[PDB]
Amino acid sequence: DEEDIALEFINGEKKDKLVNMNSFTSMFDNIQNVQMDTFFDRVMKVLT
Amino acid sequence: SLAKSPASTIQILGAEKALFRALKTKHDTPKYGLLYHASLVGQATGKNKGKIARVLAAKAAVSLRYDALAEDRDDSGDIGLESRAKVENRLSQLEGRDLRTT
Amino acid sequence: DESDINALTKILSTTYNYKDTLSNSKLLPPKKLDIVRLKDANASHPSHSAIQSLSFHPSKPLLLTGGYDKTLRIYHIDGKTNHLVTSLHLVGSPIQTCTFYTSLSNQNQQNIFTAGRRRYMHSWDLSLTAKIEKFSRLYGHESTQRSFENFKVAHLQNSQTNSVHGIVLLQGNNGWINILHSTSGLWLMGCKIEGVITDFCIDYQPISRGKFRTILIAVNAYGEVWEFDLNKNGHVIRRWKDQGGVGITKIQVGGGTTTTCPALQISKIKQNRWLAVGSESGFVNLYDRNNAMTSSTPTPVAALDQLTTTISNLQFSPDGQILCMASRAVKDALRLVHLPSCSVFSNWPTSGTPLGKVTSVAFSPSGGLLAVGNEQGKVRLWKLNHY
Amino acid sequence: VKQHLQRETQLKQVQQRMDAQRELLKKGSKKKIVDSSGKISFKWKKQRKR
Amino acid sequence: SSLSDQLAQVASNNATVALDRKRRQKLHSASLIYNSKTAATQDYDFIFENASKALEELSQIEPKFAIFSRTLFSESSISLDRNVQTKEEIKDLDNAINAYLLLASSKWYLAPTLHATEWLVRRFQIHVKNTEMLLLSTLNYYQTPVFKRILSIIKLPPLFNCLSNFVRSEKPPTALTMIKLFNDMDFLKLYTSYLDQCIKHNATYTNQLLFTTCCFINVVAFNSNNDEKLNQLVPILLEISAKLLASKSKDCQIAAHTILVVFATALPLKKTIILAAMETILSNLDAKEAKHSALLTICKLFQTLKGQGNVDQLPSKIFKLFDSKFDTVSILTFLDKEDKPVCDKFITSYTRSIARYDRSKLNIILSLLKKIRLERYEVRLIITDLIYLSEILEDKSQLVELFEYFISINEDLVLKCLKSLGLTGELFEIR
Amino acid sequence: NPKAFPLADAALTQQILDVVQQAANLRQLKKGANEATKTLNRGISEFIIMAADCEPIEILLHLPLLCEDKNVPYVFVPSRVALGRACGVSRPVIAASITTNDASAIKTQIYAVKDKIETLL
Amino acid sequence: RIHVLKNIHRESYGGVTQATFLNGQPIIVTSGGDNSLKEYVFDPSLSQGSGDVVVQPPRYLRSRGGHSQPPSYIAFADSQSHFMLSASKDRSLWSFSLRKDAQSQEMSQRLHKKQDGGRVGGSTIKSKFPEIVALAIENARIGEWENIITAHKDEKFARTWDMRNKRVGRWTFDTTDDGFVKSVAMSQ
Amino acid sequence: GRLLHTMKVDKAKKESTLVWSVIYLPRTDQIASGDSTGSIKFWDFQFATLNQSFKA
Repeated sequence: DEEDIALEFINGEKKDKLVNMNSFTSMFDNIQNVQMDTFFDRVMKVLT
Repeated sequence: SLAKSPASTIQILGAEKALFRALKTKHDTPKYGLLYHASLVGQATGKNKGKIARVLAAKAAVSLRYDALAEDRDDSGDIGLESRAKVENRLSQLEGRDLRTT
Repeated sequence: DESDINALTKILSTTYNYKDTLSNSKLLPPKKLDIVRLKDANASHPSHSAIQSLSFHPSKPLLLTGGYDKTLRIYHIDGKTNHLVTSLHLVGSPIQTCTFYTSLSNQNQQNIFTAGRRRYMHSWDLSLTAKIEKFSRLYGHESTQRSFENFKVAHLQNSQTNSVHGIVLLQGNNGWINILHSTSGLWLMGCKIEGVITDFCIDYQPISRGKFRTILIAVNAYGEVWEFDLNKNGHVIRRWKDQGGVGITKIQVGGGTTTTCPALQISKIKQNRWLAVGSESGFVNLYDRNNAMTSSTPTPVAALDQLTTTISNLQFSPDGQILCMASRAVKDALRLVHLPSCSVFSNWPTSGTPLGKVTSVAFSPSGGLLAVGNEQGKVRLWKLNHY
Repeated sequence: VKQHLQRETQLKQVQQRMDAQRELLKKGSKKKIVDSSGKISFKWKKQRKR
Repeated sequence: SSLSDQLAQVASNNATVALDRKRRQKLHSASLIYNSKTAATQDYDFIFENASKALEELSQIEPKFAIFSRTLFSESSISLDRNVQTKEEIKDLDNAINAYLLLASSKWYLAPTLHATEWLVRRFQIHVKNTEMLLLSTLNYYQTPVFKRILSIIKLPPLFNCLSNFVRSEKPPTALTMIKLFNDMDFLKLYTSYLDQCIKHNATYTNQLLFTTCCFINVVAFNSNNDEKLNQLVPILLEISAKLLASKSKDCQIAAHTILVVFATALPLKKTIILAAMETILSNLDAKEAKHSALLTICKLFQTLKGQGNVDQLPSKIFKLFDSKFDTVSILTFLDKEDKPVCDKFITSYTRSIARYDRSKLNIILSLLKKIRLERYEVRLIITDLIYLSEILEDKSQLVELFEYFISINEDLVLKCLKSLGLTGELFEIR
Repeated sequence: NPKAFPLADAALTQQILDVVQQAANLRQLKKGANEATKTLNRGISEFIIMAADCEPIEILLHLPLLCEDKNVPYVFVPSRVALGRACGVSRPVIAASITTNDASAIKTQIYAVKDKIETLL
Repeated sequence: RIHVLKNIHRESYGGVTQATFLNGQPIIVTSGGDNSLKEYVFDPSLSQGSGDVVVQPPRYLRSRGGHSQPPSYIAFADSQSHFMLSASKDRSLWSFSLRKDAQSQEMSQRLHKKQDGGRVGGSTIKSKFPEIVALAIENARIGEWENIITAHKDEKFARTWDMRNKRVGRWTFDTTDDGFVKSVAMSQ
Repeated sequence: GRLLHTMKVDKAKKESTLVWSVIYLPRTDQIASGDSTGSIKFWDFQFATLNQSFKA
């Protein structure tokens, strides 16, 4: 059953977003006077 | 009658004398038209002002034929606002490039 | 100055590699392969035509290749010397599709099923002269089956007894899939779809101890996909529509046991998690069937668009982590996408990998080992070093 | 108005030929289809634009 | 090397000494306020008196500038000439000028500081001798005129070569120019040394940390597909993330949170580096905003983690410290949030840590895995740690109701795990 | 979408997308709402295919207003994504006009489909 | 931790057996068991004001070397008894100098481009040739075209080399009976 | 009023085929249909697809 539990571990994975060369290039126009935790959430919306 | 016209016509809607002389002798047509004095084309600098006059005429044809052809229109500016956000981030991404090498 | 919250400082002081090394990985990294090239599998005995069909054995290290030169060759493969086991030349019967089949009843049948644009099919019984049988009787349904070209081999339970056997599913003319027994050749059932049938596949799903259920999945050209439950009579259970999809040339499930990664024991039969619908445009819709087996207008989890001409092969890796898309129309048209992430690997194939006009492809069920055969008759062999 | 009809159909044909040449010099694979008589044509490869 | 090369070396040594009137005009027309034809004819007492007035405005705005009134802006420092004193007094005054520039890096939006640093430009020649500190302190303001002015007058260093086509040009440097500038490694070591000075003096601020964090995550985005560049890039950016985590400013702490989460989704770091990273995250957490960002960070840092042992129990020390910073009420109010962030592997390691290390509180773990949906391998390892718990101690109402939840949802899996280890009748007799 | 008059059934939209595919191979369609309006105002359209899926459908339904002026057949198909795939582009395409050629290879297919469009008007 | 030079010397012959800073200099002399003596130098910093935190990594300065494994073939390259080609089982072909040891140089293996425009196959990560079994040199036309012809262990074709430029040559010479090369010669 | 489904009987080889008679069977969920080839087909109404054909 060890091959079956290995298949269930590599089966229990979700589609997660990757960083590209041009994912965070649209943060420079709105790093101006926004707060750091709003910026962090702005990053997390891209990462998820 | 503005709503049933294509977006390239909405681009060159003002510059007809330059357009039609540059078509009846095989020259290069104008690119701005009456849409030159829009705020985004004022924000653009160079030949990407002709580029964003093209994208602004496309989005303005979208918003304007939705205006004249909707029935349950809400007078809220939603379509114009999402189109203007599209044009703004397009303009930002072709002002961020620079043809100099670093 | 100093003689001997700082946890990250101290661990960055002590380590040199900043990743997981070898055995604590268990699943693929995205966007970069680890793939080497072995010797070409038919570099021993060259083929005399294109390689239309390519299939690994479920247990033994054997590879079956076959094409329009009507001969089928078995190669005991390894990296060093892929040597020709044997070679059978069926005259006047140019094979399009050939498949190793082994049963769940004893794992001692080992048939080879071959077919091409003829009104008969061959089953070569393997026991190492050759003992082959020729199925040529459609038991009354010969009007709706003018060739045996597109066939697939699958398992089926009797379900009044718990007795499995093999079926071969032929694709017919109107919308038909004529399913017939594998050891006796009798016509069992027939599943008609509407439109123009182009491709189909076989989904298994378990039920209990030693009981499974076989679902045929048959696509239209327009993209509207039937699913026929066939361990009862061949009756429809779901009919959905692919999102987008206008000319659909191929459909393929994976992640569990399909006809290309078969299972040897009746308790190792799994549910195929991914479905993929490859079109005439090069677009491959990819559905995750852990949730989209309900909605009847499901959405794809990603629509891959990387190769631009007609999808003619797509197969899932036996562990279900890599999809191989391939188009037999242009040279070097093969891509390996990494799913769940659906992001195509960027470092293979490069511009100098000798894929050729990729006309068939098969993953091996055990070693992590691609075999890609092209139009000039050359199965090239790669080993995916993650496995 | 009969003469305007002749001039419009003649200009229609010459724009059709000029635009066929323009499509022909773009890109993508294409084969010179010859018909029965000799009115040559161009058929493009079934391949979509990236 | 040729004679012109050796003489270029002695010219770049003697760049600021005025050897004749034409060099003095070339050298003294470099102002930050005025043009050339007025800058060349101002004296020193004029620019000193209005810069002392402007320092007085800046000192009543921010009360730390009085020491620069004592030393750098005193009246003896009109006559204090920079290239006539020794190497020792040169290093004393240029760390003084470094102190000025990193103090007044935050004030650059308001014209008293332009008039105040115009005198360091015109007296001590900090556009050519202390030039890297000037560029690094005012690097946040590339779009605004102030940076256009220092790029108009500056003599550019070797590491700032990517700005070399924006000096004396009517467009400010662009965002991809800032990314191509930060994409070095020698520049990145330079910038992290600057951030160490800024943190060690507690002069970091919100706009600077926004620019720094945006460029760091953009550098990792650019290097995302060169794993050799990413493996080069680990011990610089995670070390500056450690030095950002070890300070008091909540905005620099959640900046380090952003750096850590983008780095961890870019490349899978080690388990021990992720564990030490979350320990350094928890070791200096003070506010609420820092706590919220730290919990989202720990969730993603444990989610981007693959292998044998991804959902093993986080250890004794890190478990006690994590419950010290986030109680179980906080975790349940976090999991109730309807946005539903992905926290499967972290919560799996959390309940395995509870059933290994708490051994008193199990109703909370029933409640939280009623809240979020876990995967099959996760719940299989969870019930196997619960089965080992029921063997190691007698099974009361908490553990029993946990098992009733796990037989009410997917009884087949707890059947299979008891078939792996135990018996149905034996666990009914232990129950 | 209720304001999508004539909407094709599955067999009609199958042959409509097939004639779109082979017109796109023969370089005989103009793909897009602006290009389709240009072919209409020049009067070189055989028929118009539109997609009843554009999320403001009022970016479409103005070329129906000038197909009723120019007595040319028009039809709606359910999905813009499928229309883009059949056109042979990598983008979802909202409308597509099949231009007129008399020496074309698929003249008979074009006529059969435009008759089966104007039978439901 | 400033930098780490990886695989500076072969592990299988001992690793780095000695490394030492020449004192007062930024250069370091390392030497291994692989019959090699290298020097590495620390260039000055690239940052003109900080300097001590932006340390530029060590680069390569001069180095002497020889064969790591005992040679398999030997030939005298010229009648003046000046150079000798020597090919070993670590699959390097060196040209050693009898008159001064600082003229020794490994003959390079960097291939030319193929004549027509076809791609050259082989591996992507490069390795040396198989180890040399025979070689034959007649330097009557030296500097005009290829000069050495060599025969490697268990491969069905000879290679050519150019002794004047000290590289491989544009030709490989196949046997055309599907058999390993056992002997080479070349006309005078 | 818009036609929801279109089902296609097994066409003849050397002549055109016509569907002459169609009835609906409400105890099952089927449509019995006899065509010009002679076959009689039992189409499931929902999913609009064939269950069995007889060449009667």
